[PDB]
Amino acid sequence: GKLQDVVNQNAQALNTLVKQLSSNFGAISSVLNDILSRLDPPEAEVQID
Amino acid sequence: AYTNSFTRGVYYPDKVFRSSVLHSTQDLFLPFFSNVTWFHAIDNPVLPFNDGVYFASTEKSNIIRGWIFGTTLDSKTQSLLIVNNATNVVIKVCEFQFCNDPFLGVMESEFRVYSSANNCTFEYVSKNLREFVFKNIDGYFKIYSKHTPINLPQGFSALEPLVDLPIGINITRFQTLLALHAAYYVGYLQPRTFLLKYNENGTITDAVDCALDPLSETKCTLKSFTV
Amino acid sequence: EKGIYQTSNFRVQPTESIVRFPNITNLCPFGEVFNATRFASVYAWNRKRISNCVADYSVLYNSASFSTFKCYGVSPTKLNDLCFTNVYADSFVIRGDEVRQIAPGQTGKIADYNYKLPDDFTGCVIAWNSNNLDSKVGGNYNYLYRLFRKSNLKPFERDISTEIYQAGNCYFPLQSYGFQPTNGVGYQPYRVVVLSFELLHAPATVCGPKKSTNLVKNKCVNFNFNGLTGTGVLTESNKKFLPFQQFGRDIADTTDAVRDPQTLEILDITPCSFGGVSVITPGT
Amino acid sequence: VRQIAPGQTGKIADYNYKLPDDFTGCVIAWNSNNLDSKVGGNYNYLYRL
Ligand SMILES: *[C@@H]1O[C@H](CO)[C@@H](O)[C@H](O)[C@H]1NC(C)=O
Ligand SMILES: *[C@@H]1O[C@H](CO)[C@@H](O)[C@H](O)[C@H]1NC(C)=O
Ligand SMILES: *[C@@H]1O[C@H](CO)[C@@H](O)[C@H](O)[C@H]1NC(C)=O
Ligand SMILES: *[C@@H]1O[C@H](CO)[C@@H](O)[C@H](O)[C@H]1NC(C)=O
Ligand SMILES: *[C@@H]1O[C@H](CO)[C@@H](O)[C@H](O)[C@H]1NC(C)=O
Ligand SMILES: *[C@@H]1O[C@H](CO)[C@@H](O)[C@H](O)[C@H]1NC(C)=O
Repeated sequence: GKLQDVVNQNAQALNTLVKQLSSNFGAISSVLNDILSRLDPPEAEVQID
Repeated sequence: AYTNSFTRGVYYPDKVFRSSVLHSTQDLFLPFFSNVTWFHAIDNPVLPFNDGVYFASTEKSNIIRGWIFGTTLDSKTQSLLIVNNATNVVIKVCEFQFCNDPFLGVMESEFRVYSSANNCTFEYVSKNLREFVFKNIDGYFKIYSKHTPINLPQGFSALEPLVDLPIGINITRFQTLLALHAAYYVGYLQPRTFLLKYNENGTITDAVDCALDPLSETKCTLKSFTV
Repeated sequence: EKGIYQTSNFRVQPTESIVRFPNITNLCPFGEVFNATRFASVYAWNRKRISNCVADYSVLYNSASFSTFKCYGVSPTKLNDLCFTNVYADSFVIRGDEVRQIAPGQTGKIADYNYKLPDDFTGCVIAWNSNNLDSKVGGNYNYLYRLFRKSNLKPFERDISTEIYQAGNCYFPLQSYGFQPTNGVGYQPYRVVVLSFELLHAPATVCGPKKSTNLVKNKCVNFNFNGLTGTGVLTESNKKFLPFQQFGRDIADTTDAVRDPQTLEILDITPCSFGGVSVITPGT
Repeated sequence: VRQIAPGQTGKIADYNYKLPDDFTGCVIAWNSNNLDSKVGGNYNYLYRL
């Protein structure tokens, strides 16, 4: 278990990290290129930020 | 008459392929082991369609024909008519004077489902178990279906959308059309964050309802089917 | 100092741009939205679907015949290069000072009683003058709007009820438009149209005017599928899309496969080969 | 006159004068009926189409 746990923990963290790319954080969308292709820089700047 | 909806009313929540990923969707489904009202046709009252309907239908002869969705089922009110003519699928949205007992005659003899219409904004034309799901969100009607062979099995089967339609009608009551010369079950849907497990082929072949029981809630929290 | 240092990033650059759009030539009719002879009353605003078409929104834009043309969730010059499932064209006529009332978070008679836009509105609101066409001497009272009713409305709901409003005291909830050509701009008619775009992953049907180009595989491309932009190498794959699915998705919610809009075939999208570049140096 | 600002579009902005997004100045405008509008037409003023 002690080794296995280690692996899982690291793997688990990575998964969480990756999943965090699917969150809006308040932006209009979680996809960068979506905003890049929908708004001009003066407004897309805020979402991207 | 009532019965129990074992593993039914599960539809692809999104238009998007996913493979071997345990994806959790919050959306109004038919809750597992729900308590689905059974009707026998050996009986066509006006039921509510408040938050969707799991309209299952087992029948052997395609006598179950049509669906009627009204707010008052009178000329003035708005009535959607999904009429499946066994020659060509038909849909209309038109505001109808309805005969209380609509039906088709059949070698075809009668077509007696209505009396008149005034104005409207659409028309479209084209051993077993057949499930169907009907929803309306912000005036967008969405229909899902599934035709499976069985001579309600607690066998899981995904449901895939076929038509959207922007009825914009404020629907609260509905109906069902039968053709004289056939059991059918209405459930009601509620918002239940289902966690669904697509297989390698990207087909939804198992799911857990988050609010069924402690085991299911635990499964939901861990994003897992085994605990 | 002597050691191995992770300096930079190796990222293959794309060779060419692929744009793939469904090939439809039907240019959809904005004309009878904008030279529509009559719009109905603002309470009974007119809906029309817009789909299976190609829409030059730019030619609409630079027409300069519109007083207020302002856009949310999308930008007028950007939205030429986008493909949408549906375009919802809602038009009516409202008063002058109240054109600003057509926006999310906005209140008043028409907003709280005739038309609301949702907070997450993803469309474009336009309005222009109609003195020559909507204001007749002595009065044109065809236009009507709602005054009294129990509650506040949800986005894009229609209420066409004529029930006599109950104050406690009975009044007709609808009052009409007394409209002279002689009046001030504040009391001058406005022809109003709003387009709300149904952004969905369903097969897009309204698309901007853009030449869809040829498809090339197994080479770094900068691609654009129905307005979905990206970069990568497109290969044949076996992800069995069922006929209704279009965009296969990845864990991180980045599109991983796409059904090509012209030939309904699936393409796996692999990010162009990249990595870290480390530099091995004995101490300088 | 509102078109004279960063992030602003239209005939004059997209065709005659743009201000940058990071504009660090001051925009002023006033009336010129008495001085810029003559009976029958003063067509001296011109712009790009
Ligand atoms: C299900 O319906 C039956 C009627 O046969 C009733 O006894 C039972 O209380 C119902 N249960 C729920 C949860 O609605
Ligand atoms: C829908 O119709 C019912 C009457 O059947 C009514 O009570 C309800 O308020 C309506 N909904 C809306 C949003 O108007
Ligand atoms: C059509 O709708 C109008 C309201 O716009 C109504 O006055 C009329 O009665 C309807 N048509 C018929 C035949 O009733
Ligand atoms: C996927 O489909 C293939 C053939 O279409 C089949 O052999 C395979 O068993 C399917 N996968 C699953 C999990 O059923
Ligand atoms: C695209 O054009 C091809 C012929 O080149 C045709 O077979 C196909 O149906 C078209 N698809 C769309 C979406 O227009
Ligand atoms: C409306 O008519 C004018 C001609 O009077 C035309 O220039 C314009 O393009 C028309 N509107 C649309 C949306 O095409």
